[PDB]
Amino acid sequence: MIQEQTMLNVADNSGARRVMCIKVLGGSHRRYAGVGDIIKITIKEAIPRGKVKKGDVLKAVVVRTKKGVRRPDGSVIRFDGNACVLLNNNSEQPIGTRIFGPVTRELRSEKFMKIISLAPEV
Amino acid sequence: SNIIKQLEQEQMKQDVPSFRPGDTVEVKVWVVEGSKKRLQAFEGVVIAIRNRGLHSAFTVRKISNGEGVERVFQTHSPVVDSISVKRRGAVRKAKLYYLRERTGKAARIKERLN
Amino acid sequence: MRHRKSGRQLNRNSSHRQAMFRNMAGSLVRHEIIKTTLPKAKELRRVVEPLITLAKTDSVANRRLAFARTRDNEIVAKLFNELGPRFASRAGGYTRILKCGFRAGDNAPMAYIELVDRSE
Amino acid sequence: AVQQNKPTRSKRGMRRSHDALTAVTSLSVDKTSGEKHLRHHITADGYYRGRKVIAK
Amino acid sequence: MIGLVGKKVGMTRIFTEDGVSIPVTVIEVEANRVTQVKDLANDGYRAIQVTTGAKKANRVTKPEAGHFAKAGVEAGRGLWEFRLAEGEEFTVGQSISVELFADVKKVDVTGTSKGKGFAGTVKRWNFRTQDATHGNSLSHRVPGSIGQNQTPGKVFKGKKMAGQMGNERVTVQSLDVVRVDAERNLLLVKGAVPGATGSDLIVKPAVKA
RNA sequence: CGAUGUCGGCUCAUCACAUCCUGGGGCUGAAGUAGGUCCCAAGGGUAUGGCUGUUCGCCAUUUAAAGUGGUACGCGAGCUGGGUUUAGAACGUCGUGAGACAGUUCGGUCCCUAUCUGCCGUGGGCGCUGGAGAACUGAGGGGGGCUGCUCCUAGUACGAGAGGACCGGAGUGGACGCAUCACUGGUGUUCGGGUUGUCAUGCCAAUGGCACUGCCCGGUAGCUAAAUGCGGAAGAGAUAAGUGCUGAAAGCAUCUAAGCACGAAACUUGCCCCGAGAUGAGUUCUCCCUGACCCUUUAAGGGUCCUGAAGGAACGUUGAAGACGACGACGUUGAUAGGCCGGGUGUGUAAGCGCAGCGAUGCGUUGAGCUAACCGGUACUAAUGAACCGUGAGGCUUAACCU
RNA sequence: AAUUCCUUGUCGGGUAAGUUCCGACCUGCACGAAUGGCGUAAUGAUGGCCAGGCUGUCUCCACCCGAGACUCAGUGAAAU
RNA sequence: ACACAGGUGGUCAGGUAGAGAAUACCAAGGCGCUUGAGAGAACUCGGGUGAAGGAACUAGGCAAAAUGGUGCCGUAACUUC
RNA sequence: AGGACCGAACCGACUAAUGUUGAAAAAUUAGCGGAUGACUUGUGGCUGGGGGUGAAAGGCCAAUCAAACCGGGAGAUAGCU
Repeated sequence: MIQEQTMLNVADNSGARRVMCIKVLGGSHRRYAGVGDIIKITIKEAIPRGKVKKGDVLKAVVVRTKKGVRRPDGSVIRFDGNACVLLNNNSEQPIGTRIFGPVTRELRSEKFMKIISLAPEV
Repeated sequence: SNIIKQLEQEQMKQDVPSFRPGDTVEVKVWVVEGSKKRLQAFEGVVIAIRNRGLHSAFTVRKISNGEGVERVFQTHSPVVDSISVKRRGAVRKAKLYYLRERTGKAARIKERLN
Repeated sequence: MRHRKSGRQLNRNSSHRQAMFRNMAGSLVRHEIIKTTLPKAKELRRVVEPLITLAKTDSVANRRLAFARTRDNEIVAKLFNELGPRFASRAGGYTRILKCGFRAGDNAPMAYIELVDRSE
Repeated sequence: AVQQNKPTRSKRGMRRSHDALTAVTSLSVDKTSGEKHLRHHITADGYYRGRKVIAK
Repeated sequence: MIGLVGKKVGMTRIFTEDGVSIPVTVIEVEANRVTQVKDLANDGYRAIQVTTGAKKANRVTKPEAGHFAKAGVEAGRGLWEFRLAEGEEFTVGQSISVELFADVKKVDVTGTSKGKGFAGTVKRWNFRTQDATHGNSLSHRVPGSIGQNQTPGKVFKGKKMAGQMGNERVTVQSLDVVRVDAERNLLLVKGAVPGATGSDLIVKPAVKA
């Protein structure tokens, strides 16, 4: 499950492709991540003109997990791989202009309505 | 145990169309999301059905659109608008656990040829 | 502990357990009397008592039956020839146990097996 | 380990006094003869509790 | 104020048309028929004795039938005594069933500890365990010392001991009540409760909200 | 020097304090955000990685705190053995040289059947001076106490801008102690199937074993988190500090002397939990036993024949209770357990047969046959009847009762 | 550096962080040509460092088939 | 030391699978051990099967596991050739 | 053609569990280095304690090693427990 050194995919365009977890970012003696949860991230695979540098340390929000979400009743819902969206370290919100897949409706519930306000359908 | 099965006679339902693992059931569903209660569809094959009575999951998976797209319809709970048993499989390993290792034409089930 | 296990242990491996009763069931049909310890005497009955009802019940592959378990072809020299329906007509209770215990200078739970009807 | 000389008989007998709990029950009369027999065990005639168990 | 005795008969999910399955414990009560009220000069306290099972007449003795003689003997599976208020109550013509909570939403459970043979440490108190690779001689399942090294004195009582399970209360301080049905002796409490199908199980009014 | 196994960590706690966070407040170069500091005070709490034996120090990113000490420089009949400190090898400096070097590098086999004390569970015995049986009271002594994020108060006071509140209220997650298999997964050699080699099988078929369950698929019942939940509350009482009111010493002034009301994570209850070897060995309810004779420097005992109540106890038939004992069910006035009948499940549609193919091998009969734990009917089988244990109203004091 | 005590030598690369690795410099207390010099193919129970495979060592351990331990009958010790 | 779980030169080399005295199932032939009945607790030891992560453990992937056969296709730098 | 090279026996005793009044004066278990050679092994013999024998370890030399076993000199000698 998502912890120290875990590699995640980027669900947004032209910033980065693959990025690494360094904190689950929730206080002391903490574990795991879920939909709409913040994570402390490092850039490991960059884009030739992308506006986030290789080896730099930033924040992201998680949008897909293979362990999935158990909050619904009866159905346990899992998602494609382990994917996140990059966050602006000085102006808040996501930095991408396009985001892949339809995503969950739970991404509105705190700070991340920008994600479903773009091309996603749920 | 029979003492809670005497209560299960006030929880389960017996009247169902005949279908087994590897069949298509093409259900119409709401998912209970959005104010206008928009009727939607589910696509895929049955991966679990019977024989736990009340606790028989009735699980369906899309299998041709990548990871996820899997839901539990509980056999008896009123959550479906229509159910249509269309395409028939042919199963001798009916758990369908090879669908966790195969993709495409190798994950497609024998055509029930006579 | 033993939170569901109700199967009888005998010391030694399970294939020895099954082989000892596969032999001693042949001895029981051959001599029609056997005396031995209670764990052996009771577990010997397993998969061979259901062959008494196999004289009366409607069946399929009747000669592959009584040979997929115990796997003996000398018990059928007497079973279904001089032993079957005259005990199925009683429904259960085909054999005695006569538990009396002990051996000469030694404690072991001895039982004395025979049919519920035996000429003297 | 250490043990001084020998265990006192006053404590050793006090540890023997629960070691087997052997009791007198006078035995019961057999249900076919004028003589006593061991509980749930066969008699010298090859009998038990009103029936024959072995041949003589 | 008083409690009720009523066995668990199994576990299930009760369902709603509102789209929640709701896990529950199933209980079936056979009522507790009352054998003594304690009042007037009874050593400075007031109480009620209920009895839950049933005992056969060829097993009941003359002094055992004498313990219930204020209303008559049925006995079986336990006694159970609860503290009572002033009110000058009769013992005869009384009986308690699930209607004791037919308007109460919050309950306190006392299930009693269950058989686990040796029980020991790992299956008892969730103590830590060690892998079998290289060294670690006979020290794979150790209690991290029960006491401490010499200077601070004798064994402290902060760490619990290893041993058999039984006679402990095993409380669950607050559960939700989903259904009561007085003329079916039916009770459905939310989620799981301590004990098993042979266990006897008590429910009492909650002291927390 | 007739031994005490010396580093640090791993693992796990307690006590002391000038309190890091938590509970209560004050002062400020305290708008706010904060930062700083002093008392009342030691109950609940008090970093994850990279380099380092680390002692230290450096670095990356976090927090309700990244507070201080004691403890054989805390834990070798616990874990580790990088360091200390031997035995092998070699290099550098010092000596003509063996040799020396907290010199340097890679390092280097390590004991055992807790006799005694303590502790859980539980037998045997002592105990209430008659026995037996079923239950409760609980004197008293412990446990457990800590939080972010979110929404609302509120982007309101304050503040180029950015930033931003204390008093309170609610929702939900983590940490921590337990619980449970309903749900979700793993397992599952007591159940079905596929399959390499070979044997058994008279031969072939279709079938059962063996080779590490041969290997590989499926798995009922049980068990268990990766699965799912409950819980550490607020009030009440009496107080320190502190807030004070009224009022002297000190015509004033003063929270203190008299008078007198408040008030904290501390104290004590409340929540949770044990407990009558509580020798302070308790009381609640109840059952049952009520004969002569011989003798004495005898109010103490022996000798003879009698004693059978209440209630226990050995062996059965047994149980997801259990190391042996203990403990639940049952014991013909019977369903305790096996067998039988049926309900229940798992596996994958066989055998044979007929159809299609040269054939491997399919398809129709066929969700075929074979098949674990659930739990109703059925005395078919099996629980020996007598017997065995246990005793005769129990010394003294006293209110009362019967006579 | 098998050589540098005095320091984790430094710059480049490797990682978010590199007392360790590779490359480069001379910025050697006492290196250097038989107390031998420079370097390489083959060989290895191979020192170390980078990346991958795959994994119950670890996240977090869970269940399982036997043999002792445990009970009785037989025989039957020691350090102290 | 012992009616010892060890060691000891030579000859034979059966059926099937296999390259094979690797290894397994069967012949000729030998054997089921000169103390047993059990009980179904940890703990200890030999051995198995594992979801989704992954070296994160530790001095160190030790230990364990995927790996592993040869038919054709394919194969860098370096070199004392 | 070959101190090539995989793999048993065969020669070893490197890894980890285990033993160290043991199955044993060093092997019980699975791996590991070498495996027609600077190989191993059955029989017979040769080299002898200031003397042997070592691809030579302060290794080994019949329980004995910076120097084996025995009796005698011998009741060496001890500013000492």
